[PDB]
Amino acid sequence: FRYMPFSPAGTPFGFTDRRYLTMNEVGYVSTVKNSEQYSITVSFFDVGRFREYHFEDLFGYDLCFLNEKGTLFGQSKTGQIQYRPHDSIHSNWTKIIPLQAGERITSVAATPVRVIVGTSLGYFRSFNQFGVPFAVEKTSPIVALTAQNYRVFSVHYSQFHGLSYSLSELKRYYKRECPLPMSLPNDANLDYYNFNPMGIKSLFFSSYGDPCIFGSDNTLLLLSKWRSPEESKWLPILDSNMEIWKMSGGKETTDIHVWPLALAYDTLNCILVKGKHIWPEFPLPLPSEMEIRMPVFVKSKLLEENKAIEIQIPVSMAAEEEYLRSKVLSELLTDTLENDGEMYGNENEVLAALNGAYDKALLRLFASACSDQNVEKALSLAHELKQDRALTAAVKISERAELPSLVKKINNIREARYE
Amino acid sequence: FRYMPFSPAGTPFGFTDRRYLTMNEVGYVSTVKNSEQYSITVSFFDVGRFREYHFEDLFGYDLCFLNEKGTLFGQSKTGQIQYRPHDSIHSNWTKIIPLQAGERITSVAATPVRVIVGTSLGYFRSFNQFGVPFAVEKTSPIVALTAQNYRVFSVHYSQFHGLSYSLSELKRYYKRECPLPMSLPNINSDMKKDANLDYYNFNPMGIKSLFFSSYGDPCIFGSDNTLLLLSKWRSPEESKWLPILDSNMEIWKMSGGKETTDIHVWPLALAYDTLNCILVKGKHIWPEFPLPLPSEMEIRMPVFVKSKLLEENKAILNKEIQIPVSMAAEEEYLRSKVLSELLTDTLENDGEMYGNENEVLAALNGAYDKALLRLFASACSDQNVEKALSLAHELKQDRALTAAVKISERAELPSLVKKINNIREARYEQQ
Amino acid sequence: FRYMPFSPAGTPFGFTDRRYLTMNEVGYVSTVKNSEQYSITVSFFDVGRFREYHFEDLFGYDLCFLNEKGTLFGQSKTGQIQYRPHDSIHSNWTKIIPLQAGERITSVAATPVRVIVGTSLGYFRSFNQFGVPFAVEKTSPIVALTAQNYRVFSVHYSQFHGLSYSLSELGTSSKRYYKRECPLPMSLPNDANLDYYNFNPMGIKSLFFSSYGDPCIFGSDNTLLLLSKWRSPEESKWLPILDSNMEIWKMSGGKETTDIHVWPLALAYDTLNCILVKGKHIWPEFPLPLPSEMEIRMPVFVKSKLLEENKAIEIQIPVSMAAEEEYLRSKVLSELLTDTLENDGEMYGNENEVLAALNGAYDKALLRLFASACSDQNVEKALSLAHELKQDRALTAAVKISERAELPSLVKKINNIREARYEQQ
Repeated sequence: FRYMPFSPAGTPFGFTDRRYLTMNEVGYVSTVKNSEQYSITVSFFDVGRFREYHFEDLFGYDLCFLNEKGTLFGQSKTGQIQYRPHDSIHSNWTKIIPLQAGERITSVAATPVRVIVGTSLGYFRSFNQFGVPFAVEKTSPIVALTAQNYRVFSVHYSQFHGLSYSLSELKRYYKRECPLPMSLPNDANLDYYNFNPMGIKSLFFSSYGDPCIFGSDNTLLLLSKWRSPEESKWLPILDSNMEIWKMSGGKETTDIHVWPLALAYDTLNCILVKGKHIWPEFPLPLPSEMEIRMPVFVKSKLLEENKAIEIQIPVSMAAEEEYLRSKVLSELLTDTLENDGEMYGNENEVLAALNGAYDKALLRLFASACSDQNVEKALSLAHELKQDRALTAAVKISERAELPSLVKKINNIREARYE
Repeated sequence: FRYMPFSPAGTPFGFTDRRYLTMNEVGYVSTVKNSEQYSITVSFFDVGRFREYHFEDLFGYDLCFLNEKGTLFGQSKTGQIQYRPHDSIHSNWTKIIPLQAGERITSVAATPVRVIVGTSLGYFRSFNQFGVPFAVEKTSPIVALTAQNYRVFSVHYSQFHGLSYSLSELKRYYKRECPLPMSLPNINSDMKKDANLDYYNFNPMGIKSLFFSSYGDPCIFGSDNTLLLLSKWRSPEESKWLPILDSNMEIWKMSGGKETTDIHVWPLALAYDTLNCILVKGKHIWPEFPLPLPSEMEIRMPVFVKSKLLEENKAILNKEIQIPVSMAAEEEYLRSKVLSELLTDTLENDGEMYGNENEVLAALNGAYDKALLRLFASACSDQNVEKALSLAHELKQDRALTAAVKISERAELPSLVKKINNIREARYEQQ
Repeated sequence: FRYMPFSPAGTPFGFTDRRYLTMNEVGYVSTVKNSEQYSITVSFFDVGRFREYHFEDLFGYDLCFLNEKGTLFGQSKTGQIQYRPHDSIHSNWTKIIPLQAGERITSVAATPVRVIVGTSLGYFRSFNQFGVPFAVEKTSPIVALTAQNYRVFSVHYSQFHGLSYSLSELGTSSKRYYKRECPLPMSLPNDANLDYYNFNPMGIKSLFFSSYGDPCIFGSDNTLLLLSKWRSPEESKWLPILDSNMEIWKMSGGKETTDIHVWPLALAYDTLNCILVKGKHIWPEFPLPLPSEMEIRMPVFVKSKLLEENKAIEIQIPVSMAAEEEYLRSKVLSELLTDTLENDGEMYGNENEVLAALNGAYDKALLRLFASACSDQNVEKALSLAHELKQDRALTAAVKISERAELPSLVKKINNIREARYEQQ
């Protein structure tokens, strides 16, 4: 098995002389073949805060990581890394990572306080933002790295360890090489899978500090309850293939692809790649937005319904999605608030609006249940309502449906909830 | 590797037109090929309590789970499931599970409060008993599922994840994809010429069945025909898998020390210390129509050496395999030790469930002390003082310590008597 | 994949008639082909405390474990084990481990209260020191075992489970299970040494607890791994603390030798007790030379850079470059010793002084690094190094170095650290 140098949202050269070293919400880094050298260009999306620049690479950096404070570069074969702070007030530094025969740097990342290097032999080397060595650990061979502030999210693979992930903050490991439930891959894109065998398109922390990964199955995975070792769970919160299928009107397209950049609360910042290649090429299009959706849609049922004719989605199928999505986001946001506090200023209102949408979707499900003479299923749905005003609304729907026992029982719920 | 639809104690079609979808202590579900459709029959062992029924299957359900409240059916390719309550007062419901290209349902299970679906892509979908979605999780590819009340026991396999299991209660995960110490089948040249090859094509993992015991402890039964039980699962750091029944070994002892290849065990459930099963006779290891009457196999710890058992059962006969009391006591001590720990944990956490647990536990701890005393007597009979004293420290009841003293006196070991009395004095004082 | 009987620092027969069953800090056990039987010799390094003895082996023991209380022997095919207490007051006992067809005993170990057996089918069988069966468990196949006092360090492997380890402490009056089959970040192997890799497929040369009770392993990559913070489940980490290949390369003057090899016996604080094997074989042979010593070194050096520096100037290492290794090594050892003291207390009588001297070497290395930072007018990098200083007198010296380097802002900021720490007392 060959360990290849990984960087978030990086693209292959292909048949061109240029490619993207890395991409995210901050910007993107490109390198161009220039004879015996390379031409690196660091670009940003917010031109008001940052100033795009260029320089010549004499080493051939194939590793890169970009944040709001600086840019980190690495050469997987020689072991040379270089950190370049955005503000020239702070000076650049270059270091050489010790490598045994056959050992390659597989992934690098950087925070305002840490610089991290992982190798194919499972060496984990950390530094501060100035290049001072702080630790040298032995882990399962690292294949992917991301970091946000003090949190570090690593992915490991070996034929003797399997596919795992680790999550650490400043040292403390919430997760130590726990199994990672990401799907692995099974053509014009042959160049990509030689470039990224794992098929990890990108990985990152969300805007609220939750670990996310986006693999070859084009599904956004989010780790919930990562603060609770026994309550942790990976959530599929966006099947990008399905949503595109619904956008395109139910046709099997092979010209639209998603390239993940970041997750902002409920919206995936991405690049819509159009063509035969699944990876974006120069020039880079304008960043798009894709709202997350729980994988509760059935393609077959969607085909049955949409025979007469965007794909139209049934109220109950849509109510289930909105119910689950609100439930998921509510738990995450509540955890973030109770542990890390308000971060952007509107969380209490966002959470409030969230619990409202949670109840509306449930009532839609409650109505269909009553509309199907299903008494027991309706009562079960009633118990899942949060606000007392929602239980009140449930009674009104229950009265119109000629279900007296339901009305009593829902009122009995109000009796218990009063206490 | 092909992910195949799994169901507890399910059997393959083979070259016949009928098979069992699933089996347990409640009953068994069979399906028969009927032209372009299937004929499903749900049968029960307690004919007084439940009503056997039939219906025609137009979808081709290859997944099934059976409990005391209802029956769950699943179609691995279309993603269609159907829950059928035993009492017609409660209505049936059918749902279609979202499936990606190539994704198959690999296992389903149901409790009075939960309905669970697992797929080959590692999607884990849970519902209430009425079909209301509660959660959608991503895990390692699921190959087997079982559930009891709010607890869920899943088995996972991938060539990139290995063989693992999870234990959860609804949310909380006592165990998250921890290694599962279960043997996998060995499909070599002899197995490819074997008559039971159809079973391992139908169930690659060789998991014959898995279930929670009557006291709520996770059990699994694989191709090595050994019942495995997860002890101390409530304490994440103290958990351990216990081989509590080598069915190959026990049949070997029943048969008088001979290697039979015509008797096979088909696991249904575990009730305290007794494995509810079907004794299959023939060349096939899976039960066939008509289904024989359920048997009962008592659990035994695998601590015996086949050669040693032969020597002893030869000496006894010239003076089933007969086992010397002192030798058998080692197995009896360990089995009682194991069952006592399990039951004590069950009581302290979940209380009496059937009403007699405290009496069962009392009788259990009694057999525990008796076996220890037999080992203690053998130690004393060999002038092994240190070994005898070590056994004494493992005694539970104070009256057992007293009996140990008499054995020490009859064996004329006075120093032993003093130390054993100091144990009683020390334990008396600690109260 | 073939499971093979493992014992710590055990060697293969090769083309000779003798080999070592196991070697550790206590002594070594050897077996010699004696016609149709074997001649086992149990030897000790402390000839004053223990008594070397011999006996004839009619069973063909290929498994062995030696501690301060007794010697454990095992036959992987018949399943026969025998525990031999060093003090003849306690009688020997022999047991036969139940084995299915093809099942082999893969590893054994012993504590003062337990005798442990692991098999290739993943069976785990324990006994007390007198032969009373205590447990029969099913685990991931155990391939290596070591023990110190009441602590047990196991290694597991299967093609369906991967490479893992477990750490437990079952004492006289307390149970504690620190690690249960967590992933083990050890490297696996990929000729004259062919006899050894058929003898030890995993390539685990040896594994053991350090003299202070920390788990160590030494694999085919000849790098000593040490488990730090193993008492804290969320803080645990494996540390590469000795690349023996790298250190030999530095001893030999930067040349790639293929005739000098390390055979690990134990870890004493900061020193690896080992046998320096010279020749084509990587394993020691009879008769055994005198044990050597190898001081641990953090793998933070680049071969190319070391050569350039030693040409511009054994390999000579610049003070500013060597300080990084010394800083990290002291940092690592300090954390370990601090953990050991707070939990298990003083063990040998000099620990409080060792720790003090350790924190002193820690501060010196930082100050030398701090000087280099000042020497490059790098204020922020220098200030960051200052925050890592322990002693207030070290902060005082840092000010002095900051003054001499004409970095006034640095002097001001470092004083604020001293000021803040003064009130926070």
